[PDB]
Amino acid sequence: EQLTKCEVFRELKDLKGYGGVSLPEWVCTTFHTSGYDTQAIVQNNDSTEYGLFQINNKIWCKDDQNPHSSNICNISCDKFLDDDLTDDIMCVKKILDKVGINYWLAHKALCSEKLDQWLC
Ligand SMILES: [La+3]
Repeated sequence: EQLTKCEVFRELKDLKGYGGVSLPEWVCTTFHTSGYDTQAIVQNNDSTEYGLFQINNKIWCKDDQNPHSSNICNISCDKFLDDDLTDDIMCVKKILDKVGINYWLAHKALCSEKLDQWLC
């Protein structure tokens, strides 16, 4: 499920300001993270990351690969592969509360400058 820049901008409104992250930062960060693909999956050895925000199955969500996940967002990872970003955003806030925006490696490098390019 491929979102446009403006759909992402609108669908992430409830993350505006959280941990000091601006909406243009969130649009920029999800672009570099998932290419606005809500069905995005990436694996690194025994780790899998799910959805627009690429939330991992070691700490944040449970799945069949890692049923012993810390599951801190108390959710099945497959809930991050649907079109509705409500529970994705609830989990992102818990990640921000516990680890911060640096969870998203793309953020510090690619999403500090010309943030005005990420407005709808
Ligand atoms: La969802």
